[PDB]
Amino acid sequence: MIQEQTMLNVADNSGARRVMCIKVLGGSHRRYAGVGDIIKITIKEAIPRGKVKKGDVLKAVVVRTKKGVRRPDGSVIRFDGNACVLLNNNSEQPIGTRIFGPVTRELRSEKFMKIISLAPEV
Amino acid sequence: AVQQNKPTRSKRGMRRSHDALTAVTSLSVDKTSGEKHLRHHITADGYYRGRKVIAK
Amino acid sequence: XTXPFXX
Amino acid sequence: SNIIKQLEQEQMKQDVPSFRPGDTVEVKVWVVEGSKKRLQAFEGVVIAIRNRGLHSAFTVRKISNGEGVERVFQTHSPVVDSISVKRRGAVRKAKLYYLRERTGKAARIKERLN
Amino acid sequence: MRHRKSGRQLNRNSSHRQAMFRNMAGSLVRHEIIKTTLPKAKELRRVVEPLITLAKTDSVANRRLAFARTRDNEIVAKLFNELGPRFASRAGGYTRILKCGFRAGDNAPMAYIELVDRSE
Amino acid sequence: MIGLVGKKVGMTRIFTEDGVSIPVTVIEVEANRVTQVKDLANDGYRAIQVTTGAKKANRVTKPEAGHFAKAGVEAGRGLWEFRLAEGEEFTVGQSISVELFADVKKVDVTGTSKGKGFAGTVKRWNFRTQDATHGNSLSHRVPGSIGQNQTPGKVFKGKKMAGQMGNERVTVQSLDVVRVDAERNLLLVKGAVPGATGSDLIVKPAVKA
RNA sequence: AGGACCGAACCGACUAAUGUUGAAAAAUUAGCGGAUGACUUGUGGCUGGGGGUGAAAGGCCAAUCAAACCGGGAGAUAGCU
RNA sequence: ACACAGGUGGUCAGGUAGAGAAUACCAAGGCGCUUGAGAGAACUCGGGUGAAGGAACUAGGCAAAAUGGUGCCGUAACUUC
RNA sequence: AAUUCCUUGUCGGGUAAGUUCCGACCUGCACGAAUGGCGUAAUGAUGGCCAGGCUGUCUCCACCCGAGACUCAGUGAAAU
RNA sequence: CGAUGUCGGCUCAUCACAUCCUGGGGCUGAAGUAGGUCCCAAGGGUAUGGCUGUUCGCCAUUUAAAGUGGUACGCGAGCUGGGUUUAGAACGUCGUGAGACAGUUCGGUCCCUAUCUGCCGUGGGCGCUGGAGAACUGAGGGGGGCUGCUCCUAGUACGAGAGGACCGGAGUGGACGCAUCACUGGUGUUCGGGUUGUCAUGCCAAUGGCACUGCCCGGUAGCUAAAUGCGGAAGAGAUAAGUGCUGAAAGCAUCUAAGCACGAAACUUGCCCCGAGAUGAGUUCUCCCUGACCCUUUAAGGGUCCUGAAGGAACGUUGAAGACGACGACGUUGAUAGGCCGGGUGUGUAAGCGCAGCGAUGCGUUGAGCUAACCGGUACUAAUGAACCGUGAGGCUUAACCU
Ligand SMILES: [Mg+2]
Ligand SMILES: [Mg+2]
Ligand SMILES: [Mg+2]
Ligand SMILES: [Mg+2]
Ligand SMILES: [Mg+2]
Ligand SMILES: [Mg+2]
Ligand SMILES: [Mg+2]
Ligand SMILES: [Mg+2]
Ligand SMILES: [Mg+2]
Ligand SMILES: [Mg+2]
Ligand SMILES: [Mg+2]
Ligand SMILES: [Mg+2]
Ligand SMILES: [Mg+2]
Ligand SMILES: [Mg+2]
Ligand SMILES: [Mg+2]
Ligand SMILES: [Mg+2]
Ligand SMILES: [Mg+2]
Ligand SMILES: [Mg+2]
Ligand SMILES: [Mg+2]
Ligand SMILES: [Mg+2]
Ligand SMILES: [Mg+2]
Ligand SMILES: [Mg+2]
Ligand SMILES: [Mg+2]
Ligand SMILES: [Mg+2]
Ligand SMILES: [Mg+2]
Ligand SMILES: [Mg+2]
Ligand SMILES: [Mg+2]
Ligand SMILES: [Mg+2]
Ligand SMILES: [Mg+2]
Ligand SMILES: [Mg+2]
Ligand SMILES: [Mg+2]
Ligand SMILES: [Mg+2]
Ligand SMILES: [Mg+2]
Ligand SMILES: [Mg+2]
Ligand SMILES: [Mg+2]
Ligand SMILES: [Mg+2]
Ligand SMILES: [Mg+2]
Ligand SMILES: [Mg+2]
Ligand SMILES: [Mg+2]
Ligand SMILES: [Mg+2]
Ligand SMILES: [Mg+2]
Ligand SMILES: [Mg+2]
Ligand SMILES: [Mg+2]
Ligand SMILES: [Mg+2]
Ligand SMILES: [Mg+2]
Ligand SMILES: [Mg+2]
Ligand SMILES: [Mg+2]
Ligand SMILES: [Mg+2]
Ligand SMILES: [Mg+2]
Ligand SMILES: [Mg+2]
Ligand SMILES: [Mg+2]
Ligand SMILES: [Mg+2]
Repeated sequence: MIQEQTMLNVADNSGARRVMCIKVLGGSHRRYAGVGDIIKITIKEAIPRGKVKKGDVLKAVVVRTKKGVRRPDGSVIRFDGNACVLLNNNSEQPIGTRIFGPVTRELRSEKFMKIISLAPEV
Repeated sequence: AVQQNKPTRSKRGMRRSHDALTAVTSLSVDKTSGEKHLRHHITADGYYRGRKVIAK
Repeated sequence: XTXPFXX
Repeated sequence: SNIIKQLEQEQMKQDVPSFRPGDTVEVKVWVVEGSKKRLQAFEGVVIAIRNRGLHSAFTVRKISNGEGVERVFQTHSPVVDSISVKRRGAVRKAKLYYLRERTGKAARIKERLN
Repeated sequence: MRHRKSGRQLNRNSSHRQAMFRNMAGSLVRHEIIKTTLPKAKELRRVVEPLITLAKTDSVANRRLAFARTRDNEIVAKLFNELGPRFASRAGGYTRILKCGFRAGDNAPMAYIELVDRSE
Repeated sequence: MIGLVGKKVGMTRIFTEDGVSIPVTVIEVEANRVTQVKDLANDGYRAIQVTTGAKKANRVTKPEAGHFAKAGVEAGRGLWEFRLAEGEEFTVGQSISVELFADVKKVDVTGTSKGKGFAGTVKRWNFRTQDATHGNSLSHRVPGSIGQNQTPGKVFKGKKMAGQMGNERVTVQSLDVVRVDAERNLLLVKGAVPGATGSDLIVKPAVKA
């Protein structure tokens, strides 16, 4: 349940630390990104010699949220914070090379298979 | 907001087309004391359906 | 006298 | 409602082991890993139990790689293969929502032992 | 918007209601019959009967509880000593309402509510 | 084909072998009993009229009782018609069980939606609310403006205004039939249907593909 | 020690909502400034209308003030309605 | 103008908690405010709580929410010290 | 610039994006020395701008407790 | 000019079409993809932000698209009041000055209880020709009508290659709408618990009042969205621009003059809601009523006596129905409400007693005690026969049957 102004943590060695969502892509007037949706972020904080610098504007798939994800049986997977994985604009696809923290199977998404193949859990 | 013209006496009449009261038609008489009383209510001398309930 | 009615 | 009970309980599990909030359970859950169905383990502290017949459920909180992961199981879904009590917890409170505001060391709950 | 909700609000706030019915279950119990508006009278049955019920089992717990509700030992004495054993064998309906017309000064629907045996 | 009249029992769920929870509405469908057939010759259209359930005899009226008596079925809580369809054919007194649906696959389900009473514009029409703050005076939930100026100089018919919402006829289309069990008078359809538990439902095989 | 600090009384009157045929011809509620000083208050006194008084706004001078109120000149005059 | 939520100087200062004449609860004393009875729609007023988000509101963070004590530790630029 | 018409001047900073803000330039339409010029610690219910927290301000509204609104009785207005 | 308040915002919209997107089509300096231009088309759809009062504009980032206009430059007895905005003040500029600016700047009162029209809802009345209870037919009315992406066809047609389709099919989304409470959650001042200050019930223990529900932690029923189900359609008819067949007038040609085939989100249908006050008051099924008398200007006349059905309504108990009316359930041959029993649920191990400890407190009895609107039961309490309203066989004419 991410939206404009929402701050998110980064879940990779992209160098970004705190990104803010400035757009929920995928539909006119569309108000939330979640589950494993693709938002557009600016960068509010990055480490000193990362692959992205602060102020940079690119995209990112959301991979962990407080609102979480339901399953065909009714149950819910919740997360303590909101996390995304930076992708680059004219390619989606992840800038980083490692992934941190758990991710959910919803990412099965062909193009995000990399993200699952890395990444510790679920 | 107030009226632009004085309403007519006729109109007053029509507006009150519905405030007639309805008399009751529902009194009954206690079989054991013969005082009138509304249905499902007790009587003045405290009778209800024949037995003397209450007692004040 | 003070703009809008009646400020 | 008498019909609905008929429908519901003929769908209920008759072996849900006992556990209470505080207990540490390991839930074994069926999942399709790529091309494989396979049991998978989720273990953590029971912070809440929703007691309602077929709809009964429980929230199990676990700290995965740095932060919390709560997941609410639906006790009677086929997805839930088995439930297990790794450690009986001692708390007094039905809903343990306060553990969220606690990290690592504060998070610990006394063992019930008895 | 009320769907399936119980409980009359009697144009009062929560505490006040509770106060009043405490003050009124005691009345009914003491006098075994009182006169009140029909609405209150009907609510009263919800407060007063379960006291009676409670009283059908004399213990310390139960008296203390009947003191928690009511907060008057004369009354918690009567339940238990008289009333509980009176209604020992009757499954509820300890109380009964008799509609009795209309209040002069405001036209409120009145009723009597009484213990089912009085004699007093 | 025709449809039956039932009762809304409540909702629950059917867990499926492969770990899906299907949300279902539990609809009672006691045998419907045909109280009248109608045809061209006699009515100018073909249809069955049916009853179901039962009615306290005291609360059955002389007229009602007459009409029932004729068809030789016992009273039921009401009457409902179903348009016959060139082919369909029934006879007075015939009994129709929920198994009418032992396939169909999807059904349309009509009921009387729960009653919200006098709804305002926000709830009734999703009218978006004015400022809570920033100067607004007594005008948060109120409906805004309701017209232009001299031109119309009136308000247009069908204007979204506040009023009764709920408690009206609503159909919900193409719900998957989940189960049909006549021995138990059960129809399980997937999804919520109109009306509070207890009230009447009309299940017709879904009209849309 | 201090036209010192925080804060009740007391003096004030920055924001908002309410009220706007008000509970009130200026207030109520929640917040707000001063609060040993150029502080604040009771009683009585003095200044009078082209006059007073004014840490000055044309402020205040009995619900008012770019000239108070009352009575008079007086039926001012009104090429206007 | 009212049996008016306004205005009006001085005197008295109990118990527990508290720095206190603040505040909460009490004592003495005084009161429930001169239409009530029911309903538990919209909308208004006055409050409580709120998933995820967190100023994206708006002229403006207006309004809310937040902060809030005591004692220790410890506090930058700048400075008329 | 409480002063600049042209004007959102230009450049730099901050922002994903800044007609405002800040630092700069000088082409001051139309600054300037007790009609005081320029600075200035502290003070300010003073104007503009940023940020942390905070939040129903907002996405987008839900529920709830109360006073009206609604119903019965008594009294009983108003502007026009 | 004895008062027609205003820029922008908010809210709510409603039309036009010179159409922004989506649909159809002609030409193209149209290979494909993608464009250009024009014709047809108004069904639906048609962005959030940074700055500024702005509208606009620029900029950032979306989108299929971010249409242009009318509506007192729509919308202040609907809100706002930043712009405009009297009185205070200041700068610059003008003026000897009072002052002034169509320059700038800081501050700065937005009243109105709705009679009528209109609109949204909801009742009362009468009518529909004896009265009544139902189920209908369906004239008319309203709603709805959006669209991304991916996959197949197909890496095919096309193309030197890059790239890359038409036609058709399949999925899954965005925004919107409706329903619902099963799930996930919110709330839950009527449930349970912890806790501060103080007062009380003599004291202890145990409780209760007040302090925002004192402050909090949870939470039932209900309500509810963020929650989960469903929708937009397909199909059909007649068309728009347009493409044509046959074909003369005009030996040829010609979509047209006669005749014939096609052709779009527009239209009529198909879908959903209302709907016989459709006074053109319709249809079908059922139910109930089978006394006489007087008078007058003697007629669809007026009255009286007796009668009083079907049904309605009343009263009571009530409801996921509700402002009030209304609608639904039930009234003893009874589960309608309250209570009561059992269960559930929530809270989370009461009181009391015992043991341990100097004590705070712990442990045992104990998953205890308590537990709302919930489920399953139960006549204990309350739902008294009655009253009222509604009548007593139902006009004339013609026709068709009928004696
Ligand atoms: Mg109920
Ligand atoms: Mg009242
Ligand atoms: Mg309702
Ligand atoms: Mg809004
Ligand atoms: Mg106001
Ligand atoms: Mg307000
Ligand atoms: Mg001082
Ligand atoms: Mg104040
Ligand atoms: Mg001070
Ligand atoms: Mg004096
Ligand atoms: Mg004065
Ligand atoms: Mg003069
Ligand atoms: Mg004079
Ligand atoms: Mg003279
Ligand atoms: Mg004169
Ligand atoms: Mg008084
Ligand atoms: Mg007074
Ligand atoms: Mg005090
Ligand atoms: Mg009183
Ligand atoms: Mg709050
Ligand atoms: Mg929130
Ligand atoms: Mg939160
Ligand atoms: Mg934050
Ligand atoms: Mg904005
Ligand atoms: Mg903004
Ligand atoms: Mg503020
Ligand atoms: Mg606050
Ligand atoms: Mg500067
Ligand atoms: Mg900003
Ligand atoms: Mg100067
Ligand atoms: Mg000089
Ligand atoms: Mg100076
Ligand atoms: Mg000062
Ligand atoms: Mg309320
Ligand atoms: Mg009245
Ligand atoms: Mg006029
Ligand atoms: Mg006027
Ligand atoms: Mg056109
Ligand atoms: Mg051209
Ligand atoms: Mg205009
Ligand atoms: Mg106004
Ligand atoms: Mg201005
Ligand atoms: Mg109004
Ligand atoms: Mg709930
Ligand atoms: Mg004690
Ligand atoms: Mg008290
Ligand atoms: Mg209280
Ligand atoms: Mg030819
Ligand atoms: Mg219909
Ligand atoms: Mg129980
Ligand atoms: Mg029950
Ligand atoms: Mg007769």
